[PDB]
Amino acid sequence: EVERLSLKEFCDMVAERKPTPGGGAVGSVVGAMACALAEMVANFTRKKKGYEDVEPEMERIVEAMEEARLKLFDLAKKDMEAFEKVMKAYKSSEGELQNALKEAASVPMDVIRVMKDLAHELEKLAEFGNKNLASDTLNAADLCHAVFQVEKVNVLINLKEISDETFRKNMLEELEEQEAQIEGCYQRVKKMLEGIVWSS
Amino acid sequence: EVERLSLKEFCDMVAERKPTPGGGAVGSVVGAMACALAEMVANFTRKKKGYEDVEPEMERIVEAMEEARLKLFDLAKKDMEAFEKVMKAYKSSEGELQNALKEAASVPMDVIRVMKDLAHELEKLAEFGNKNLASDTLNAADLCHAVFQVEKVNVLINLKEISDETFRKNMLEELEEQEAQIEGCYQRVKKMLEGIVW
Repeated sequence: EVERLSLKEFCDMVAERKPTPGGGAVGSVVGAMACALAEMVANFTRKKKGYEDVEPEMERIVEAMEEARLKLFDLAKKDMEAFEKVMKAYKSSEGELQNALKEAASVPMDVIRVMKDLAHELEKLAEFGNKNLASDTLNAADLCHAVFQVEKVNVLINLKEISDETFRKNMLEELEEQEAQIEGCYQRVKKMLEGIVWSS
Repeated sequence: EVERLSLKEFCDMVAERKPTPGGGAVGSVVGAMACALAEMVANFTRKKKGYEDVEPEMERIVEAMEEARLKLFDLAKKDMEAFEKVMKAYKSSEGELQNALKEAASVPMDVIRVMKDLAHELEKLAEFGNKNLASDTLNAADLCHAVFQVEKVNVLINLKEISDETFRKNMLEELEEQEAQIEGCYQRVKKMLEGIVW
């Protein structure tokens, strides 16, 4: 579905006077690209002398980043579907709407979980990955973090419409935790890698 | 060229054991998508009652965001070309290499300047744009900011290799200005829009 879109196409659609692909969707797509950088760094670390005792770990990441893209591309589709379903219920019962709102809120939540995974891998890559691609790792950390920010906003815009208090308190809780994991990894990756910007 | 690639394609290539599309290139693509959000918000503000006296301004942003994307997609291509040229010069003269390094460092610098433009528009949209699309504006700002961070790294990784001091002090100087303009807009956009979250 979504991956088969060209970059110009996907953009034009975001740009369009339609609400179909919104921020959340874009976030997933960005996340997917961030996973690709992590995959690149992992690839450039396997089959490399000096990094052979972390090769098991590198092939493991490659495989995870492959699977994360598939998830993220799926979550972009869901985000657009979820939005249709909510909008196509603003005028139906409060039973159906409340439930649609829940599903919709779950989508960015899920994107964030993938981001939590990406962050943890970027931490492993910062530390054990190929030193000459630190830039690409850092780049991926910066995008990772933004995606998290994007999706957090999308999680909260949805929550505020949901009347079920416990569902809100829960999701908010999960959000809080994913945030901490992601911030932590992010800051560590930045701290570990900031020097590449001046040291050759 | 680049825009005609599918999302799966572009990704697979980043992921691939090749250095052709690197962070810098991703950054541009991301920036392009961020520009598209800004466009979306602008579109959803024109032809809207209550916002008619900012319509001239909204159509102006739509146009600018359209042109930004063309720039960004070009800069993505350049980044890959600039990297090839640099690598295919590691082993040639220090004349050729130094010059290749400068060109290469200009690419993300240029992407940054686009981001600076994006930031300024996001400031306009946060203020005058359609209130129910604030989320999209904010999302774009966060991406904008990240792209700047992506590209700054790529500007500096190149500079550090460039022996020409004045070129370095200049670039660094520009970089700091663009950073400040981007930060300022960013913070302002956040400050103005953070409240939509509750």
